[PDB]
Parts: sequence; C-alpha cells; structure tokens
Amino acid sequence: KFPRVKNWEVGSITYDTLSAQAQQDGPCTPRRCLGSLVFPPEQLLSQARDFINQYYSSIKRSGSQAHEQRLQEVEAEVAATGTYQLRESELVFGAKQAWRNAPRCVGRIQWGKLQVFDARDCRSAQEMFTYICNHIKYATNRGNLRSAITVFPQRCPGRGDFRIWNSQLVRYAGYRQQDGSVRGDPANVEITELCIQHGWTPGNGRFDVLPLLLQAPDEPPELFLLPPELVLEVPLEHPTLEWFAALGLRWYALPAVSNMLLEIGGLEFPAAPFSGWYMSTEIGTRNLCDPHRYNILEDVAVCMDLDTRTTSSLWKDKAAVEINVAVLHSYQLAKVTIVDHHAATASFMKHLENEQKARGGCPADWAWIVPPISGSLTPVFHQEMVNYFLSPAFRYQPDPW
Amino acid sequence: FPRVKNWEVGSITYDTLSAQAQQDGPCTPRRCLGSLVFPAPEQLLSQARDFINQYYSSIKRSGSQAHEQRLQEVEAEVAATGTYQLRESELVFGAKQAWRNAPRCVGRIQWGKLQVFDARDCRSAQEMFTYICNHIKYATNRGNLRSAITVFPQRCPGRGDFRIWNSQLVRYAGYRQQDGSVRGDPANVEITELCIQHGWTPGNGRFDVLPLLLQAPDEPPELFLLPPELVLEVPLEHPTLEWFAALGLRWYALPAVSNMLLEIGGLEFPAAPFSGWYMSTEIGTRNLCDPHRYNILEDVAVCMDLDTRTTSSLWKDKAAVEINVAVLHSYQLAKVTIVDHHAATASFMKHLENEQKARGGCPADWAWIVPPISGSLTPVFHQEMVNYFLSPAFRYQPDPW
Ligand code: HEM
Ligand code: HEM
Ligand SMILES: Cc1cc(N)nc(-c2cc(CN3CCC(F)(F)CC3)cc(F)c2F)c1
Ligand SMILES: Cc1cc(N)nc(-c2cc(CN3CCC(F)(F)CC3)cc(F)c2F)c1
Ligand SMILES: C[C@H](O)[C@H](O)[C@H]1CNc2nc(N)[nH]c(=O)c2N1
Ligand SMILES: C[C@H](O)[C@H](O)[C@H]1CNc2nc(N)[nH]c(=O)c2N1
Ligand SMILES: [Cl-]
Ligand SMILES: [Cl-]
Ligand SMILES: [Gd+3]
Ligand SMILES: [Gd+3]
Ligand SMILES: [Gd+3]
Ligand SMILES: [Zn+2]
Repeated sequence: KFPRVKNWEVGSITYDTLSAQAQQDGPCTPRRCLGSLVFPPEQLLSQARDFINQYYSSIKRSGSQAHEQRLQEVEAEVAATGTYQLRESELVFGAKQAWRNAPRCVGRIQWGKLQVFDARDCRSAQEMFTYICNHIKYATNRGNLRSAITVFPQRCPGRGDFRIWNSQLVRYAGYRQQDGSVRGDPANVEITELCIQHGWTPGNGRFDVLPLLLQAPDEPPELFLLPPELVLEVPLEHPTLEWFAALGLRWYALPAVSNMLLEIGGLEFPAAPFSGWYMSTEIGTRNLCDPHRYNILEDVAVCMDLDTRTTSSLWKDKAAVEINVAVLHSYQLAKVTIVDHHAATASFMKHLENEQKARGGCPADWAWIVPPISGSLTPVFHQEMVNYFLSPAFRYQPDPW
Repeated sequence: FPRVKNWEVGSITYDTLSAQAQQDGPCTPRRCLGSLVFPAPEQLLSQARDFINQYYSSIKRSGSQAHEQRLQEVEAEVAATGTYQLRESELVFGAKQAWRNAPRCVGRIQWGKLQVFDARDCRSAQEMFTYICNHIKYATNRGNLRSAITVFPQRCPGRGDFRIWNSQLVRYAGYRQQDGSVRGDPANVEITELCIQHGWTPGNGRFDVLPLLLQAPDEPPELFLLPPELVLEVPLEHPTLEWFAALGLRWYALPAVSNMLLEIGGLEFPAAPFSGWYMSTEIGTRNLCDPHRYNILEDVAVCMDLDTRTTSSLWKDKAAVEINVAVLHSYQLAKVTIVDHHAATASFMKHLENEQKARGGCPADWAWIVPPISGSLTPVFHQEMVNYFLSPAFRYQPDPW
C-alpha cells in the first residue's frame, strides 16, 4: 500500500507514503491507466478542518491553543454563514501548498518563494485590472521575474464568479483567413474571437498581445487593453544564425496562468492568476514548434539548409534544438529570467529528494515533468513517479461560457 | 468508455477495447503508477476459452462447428491432463496477437508480419541453441531484417522451464572494473558474471558479444557461443564528423528479446525469443547516451567543441542528435534495416487508426511510445493513450537465477 519507486539512473529506491493521502480520485483504474489524458452542502467543513490542520502542523503548532481556537472559528463561521474566510497567513500557506502539490509543475523547487497579493476585497472588472496590472509589473520586475499569485474573492453561493477569460494574462492573437488557417497563435483563436466580439480592434500581426476580458460577478465581461509598457517581450534572435532574427519571432516574458481554480480548505477561487518564469522548452519547443501552434519548425529547417526530404536526417530535431537555443539566448540577452530544461529537471530531482524527507513523497506527473525534447537526457526521465491529487490544489475549470 | 483526444488535429475517439481488459494494472483512482517500469484448472479454462473465442473470430468462424468442438476439446484436455496443446495456426495467431497487444511497442504497425518458428518439440538445450541460431540467421537476413519469434515448449506440470538467461540474443559484455567502473555495457554486468561463472572466458573489449546461457527443463544453464558470422554488427560513424569513427563504437543489427514470457490462452511459454529491427533512438539515445549505459554524451559533445560548462548551450541536446544521426547513417550505410523515431511514430499513428477501426481501441503506454529525444516533435506526443493489459501477451518474468 506504499508504492515502491525506483530511480533507474542510480538504482535508488523510495516509497511514496504521501500518496496514501490522495483525496480527489484521479482517472486511473486497475483496468486502464489514463495518465496520458490532459483533462481526465457542508462537506466544506471536512476540507476546512483538514486544511487548518495542515497549516498548524506546518508551523509546529498542532494541538496547541491557537489551533483549537481557529478550529472553532471556522466551525462557527460555517454554521453562521455557510462558508468561511481564510486568515491572511493561511491564504499564503494554501497558495504555496497548492503550487507544491501541482503534479505537472517542474518548477516546484521554488514553491516556498511566492508573492501572494490578497485581492479578496475586490469588486468589478475595473478593480481586477488594477490588481492584474500590479501583479504583472511586480512579477515582471524589469525581467528579473518573481513568482506571484493574486487571489480574487472566493466563490460564494447565489452570486456569480470572478473570472479571467484569457487562459493567460499575456496571449497572442489568432486570426483566421479567407482559408480558415490561422495567423498568430492557434491556441487562442477562440479568445481572440471573443475579444474581437466584445469590441477589440484586431491587428493584423502574428504577435498582437490580446486584451483581457475581465468578469466581475453577474456582470458582462469588460475588455481591458494592457499597458504596452507593462507587457515585457523578448524578440527572438539566435547567437550565430544571423537570419533567425529576420523571422520576426517574439515571446513574452511572463507566463501567468489566469484560467485555473485555486482551491484551499474547501474554498474555491476561480480567479487567482499565478505566474513564475518560463522553462525554455515551453516556448522554443511547444509554443513555436507544435504543429497546432506556431509550427515554425520547417521554416527554420529551410533557413538552416537542412534536408527536409527525409525524416532520417533528423532535420526536425536539429531545427528544434536551434530554436530552443535562440529562446535561451534571447531571454538571457534581454536579462529576462528563464531556465533551460536541463537545469529545471535537475532542480526538480532536488525537489523530489527534499519532498521525500519533508513529506514522504511528491505527486509528480511523469509525462509533464519530462521535457518535450531530449527527455531521456534529463534525470527525471529515469525517475519513476507517483501521480495523485493533494489539497490545496490548482484545479482546471470550465471556460466561463 | 475513456474519451481520447489527439491534440495536434483535434480528433476524438473512445477506447471501447479497454473495457475488455482482463488482467489488472498498477493504477488506482487514488494514484497513477503509469511510469513504473515493472508495475487452478477453472481459471486456465476461462483463459483458454477466451483465446479460442479470439482465434475463431479472426478466422470468421465464431460460433461454428469447429469452434464448439475446439472448446470441448480444450476442456477435455484440461480435465485429463491439467493443460492443453495449441494447434499450430492457433500458436501463430496467438504470437501475433501478443505482439499486437504489447502496449510499449511502437513497431506494432508490423504486427501481422511475423514469422513464427514452432520449436515446441525442442528436446534439449543443444536443440534450443540450433533453433536460436536459425532464428538469428533468418531474422538478420544479411541486414534486411525480418520479424520472427521462436516458440519453445510451454510450461507444463512435472517439468522445469526452458529459459534463455540472456535478456537478448545479442548482448555486449559488461565487465566490472579494477576501480569499480564498468567496461562495456553496464546493463549486462549480471549476465556477464553468470557467463564467466558458467565457464566463459571473458574478453575485455567494450563490445564483446556474450555467449548464450540456455536452460533445458530441470537442467543447469548450458553455455553456447554464438557463431561470430551469425551476429551482424554495424560500426558507428558519422556522415560529417569523421572523428566519430575513432570512438570505436558498434551496435548489433538484431534486437531479439529473449527473457520475456509469451502467454497464449493461459498457456505460458517462458522461452520464446522475438526480434524485429531497431528504432534508432534505442541505440543512439538510450544505449549510448544513458548515464548508466555507454554514457558517451559528454565525450561526443567535447569532441564536437560544444560548451559543456553550461546547460543552456544545449550541448547535451546537440551531441545526442548527432549520435542519433550517426546511428541512422551507419545502419543505412551497412544496409541494415533501421527506422528513425519520426517514421516509427508516424507509422504507430496509422497503427492506432487501424486498431480503432479493427478493435475499438489500442493499448498504448504513452511514456514508452514517445521517443526519448524530440518527444513533442513526433505525433504520438499529442495523442492521448489508454494503457491496459490484453491477452495474448508478452509478460515480464523473474530472472531464472
Ligand atoms: C517559477 C518558475 C516556474 C517554472 C519554471 C514552472 C514550470 C512549469 C511547467 C513547465 C509546467 C508545464 C505546464 C505546461 O506547459 O503545459 C507547469 C505547470 C504548472 N505550474 Fe509551474 N512553473 C513555475 C512556477 C509556478 C508557480 C509560481 C505556480 C503557482 C503558484 C505554478 C503552478 C503550476 C500549475 C498549477 C501547473 C499546471 C499543472 C498542474 O496543475 O499539475 N508554477 N509549470
Ligand atoms: C519490427 C520492428 C519493431 C520495432 C521498430 C519495435 C520497437 C519497439 C521499441 C522502441 C520498444 C521499446 C523498447 C524499450 O525501449 O525498452 C519495443 C518494445 C516491445 N516490443 Fe517492439 N519493435 C519491433 C518488433 C517487435 C516484435 C516482432 C515483437 C514481438 C513479436 C515486439 C514486441 C515488443 C515487446 C513485448 C516490447 C516490450 C514492451 C511491452 O511488452 O509492452 N516488437 N518495441
Ligand atoms: C507559473 C507557470 C510557469 C511556467 N513556466 N509555465 C506555466 C504554464 C504554461 C502553460 C502554457 N503551455 C504552453 C505549452 C503547451 F504545451 F501547449 C501547454 C500549455 C500552461 C500552464 F498550465 C502552465 F502552468 C505556468
Ligand atoms: C523486438 C524488438 C524490437 C526493438 N526495436 N526493440 C526491442 C526491445 C529492446 C529492448 C532494449 N532496450 C534498450 C534501450 C532501453 F532504454 F534500455 C530499454 C531497453 C528491450 C525490449 F523489451 C524490447 F522489446 C525489441
Ligand atoms: C497526450 C499528452 O498527455 C499531452 O500531449 C501532454 C503530454 N505532456 C505534456 N507535458 C507538458 N509539460 N505540457 C503539455 O501540454 C503536455 N501535453
Ligand atoms: C522511469 C521511466 O518510466 C523509465 O525511464 C521509462 C520511461 N519510458 C521509456 N520508454 C521506452 N521506450 N523505453 C524505456 O526504457 C523507457 N523507460
Ligand atoms: Cl506559454
Ligand atoms: Cl537494445
Ligand atoms: Gd542562404
Ligand atoms: Gd567534417
Ligand atoms: Gd578518448
Ligand atoms: Zn495511471
């Protein structure tokens, strides 16, 4: 009942005793594994009790006066109101814990270093925009990126939700054609179509930064043009392929996910944008080279004079590596924090060892931790992993429509 | 029924075949163990009955005279003998299905093209050796490799098992060193010790082909040297890096797995080596670049004049790609069948399509189907998969020592 877990590079063995705490049952059964799938009233008191216990164990204060006291207050609050408010410190502790528990995040070595902007007193898309704008400028920090989350008011019954309609705070437009196919980013054709709908003037380019559709409870979403000086971007050049700059490629500095639902102690925050910094493969491999994204791979290969006529020349692999080199080089030249997939995965192994000693295991999703290029060149490839849901958590949620 | 998405195209299918999954895997709703490498007459009869049902379906004779007669023949044999014997055509069908059902095999587009050598009358380790040599000769075919399996006698009450102790028919020795390192292939240290312990005079090169340790029932293993001219090898050179040939690297033509158990309708064949042809990443990425294998990555990158002091130069990614190029070049130069990871994964996508029409699904282990370099450059990366166990099957089994 405690899964044995082996590292095949070293031969070391550990047991994931933490896996025994998994609540929100995942998608797998003894009969079929679904691990490769991307997207698989007073129970509020069970989750609340549990999270409060987590908080006080963490600060070495389980079973001591303030613990009992806080236990009664959430009981009283829920009894009187049907919900409860998180203490500031608990909101901070729960945000870091949800990050720590995110099985697909390779960057969790950083989980203890997170800036939490408490936006629970927020009201109206106007207010959100100032909060999002404060977050972006703090997190960006002139390229010295700092992990941050901004936590908008929790969901209550009867009243609509706070929601950011964009999957991220920075997104590039995707416009169709007189032939269906997309200019810009095909990942965002829908939210581009929703933006143009709600009044935005579409550009023509491949890298038009989209406006934010910000939604206050029970009110129609409102467009918001992001201050162009607040959107830090990196033009993409290559250190030795002089023509690479002429391809006109760019990516933004700040990966800020704004469509996931933060859940702490039973409370649900459908508006809680978190950001950190990029791993270079996210941009150089997935965003630029996925066939359904910018799909630039063959264009770079033609420019490198590679033999695209046979797959066994590995022209795809060669061009992909240089695109990733160009991402890392461009971000370093712009002094915008970035981490390559070797450094990231090596830090994740350290994180696993840390989490083994601290908690007896770590929820990790092998398919997402192993990077999308050179997988077996990184140590996480050779590490067996156990995937499971702990709370608090970041959860996926429906698009607010 | 699991819904399964391809993210590159957007297409969607349901894996109805997974509902028929007999034996149980390691995952539960609590925790996924997908990344782990190594997760009674009445019950033999129900396995036999299902396979016979499978066989008669494939020959468009479900529910027919011969069908019912074969079921009663098997029940009568299990009653009188505690086991039963496969007809030759049932063995051939069962061997192909076992291949077809192997979830970690990316080469399964070929599953119907398989040469089955019926060695079930094999009497000794000496006859076993002759069968193996003929397998190797046929499958190698002077470099135009043909998929084959040789099936030795089934496990049966009262007698010991036939076993091939070697994990493959062709393996390079791994010699523990004076200083505690390994000369040759570190994956083969154990079997190398066993060969020496069993009378083999070791060499001391890095690419010494191992003898075969072959076990007849209730017999100690018996040492057999492979005729050197039966073992086709490919010296490794790089099309443009002429110093690469000076590494003295080599690999062998034939991948022949010899330590897995073939299960057909509840009958177990502990000795049944099968062989196909290599995908270049197996050699270029895993065998040569794994830290715990030949581990040539840094030496190649240094020779390539890469900056190995910083990870963000992507020296590992660059050197690995050229090691894979060298493998592909070398095998094509030697006229030995090999497939690159792009062609192989492209054919596996067609296999998945074929199997969706044929059986309503396909058991696939995403972490093994996705190549160890350039994962998201191949189509399988963007394909959700359902992993489950179908019989007939190749199973892992303990090492006989
Ligand atoms: C600071 C540097 C960070 C790096 C390098 C990093 C890296 C990554 C990567 C590569 C992914 C894969 C997702 C994809 O591309 O599909 C991911 C997912 C994710 N990350 Fe991180 N991240 C960082 C910070 C953070 C922070 C600050 C948070 C939250 C406070 C966070 C929470 C998540 C979540 C929720 C996911 C989705 C996967 C899941 O829920 O299991 N990450 N991260
Ligand atoms: C014809 C060319 C073939 C190719 C290119 C191919 C490719 C592969 C690869 C890359 C793996 C993963 C190996 C690893 O990294 O450990 C694999 C595993 C495997 N293959 Fe194939 N293979 C071929 C033929 C065959 C044949 C002829 C059989 C059996 C008749 C077979 C059955 C298996 C089995 C049993 C595994 C272990 C995984 C599992 O059992 O699910 N393959 N194959
Ligand atoms: C805080 C944070 C840091 C970081 N480095 N990255 C993310 C992140 C980035 C995506 C975008 N990503 C594009 C490539 C893709 F492969 F298409 C999959 C989607 C999605 C997420 F959920 C994420 F958490 C978040
Ligand atoms: C018939 C057949 C064809 C083919 N291309 N390959 C295999 C195969 C090869 C290994 C060796 N392979 C080395 C790399 C590794 F990463 F170490 C993992 C093990 C093991 C297996 F089970 C296999 F079926 C079999
Ligand atoms: C089908 C498969 O699960 C899907 O393509 C996953 C695989 N691994 C991934 N890993 C990361 N980091 N990001 C992703 O989007 C994906 N996609
Ligand atoms: C621990 C991890 O599961 C292990 O390294 C796996 C991952 N995927 C693999 N995939 C293939 N094709 N071959 C392998 O040996 C492995 N090893
Ligand atoms: Cl992104
Ligand atoms: Cl091999
Ligand atoms: Gd020119
Ligand atoms: Gd030269
Ligand atoms: Gd030297
Ligand atoms: Zn699973």
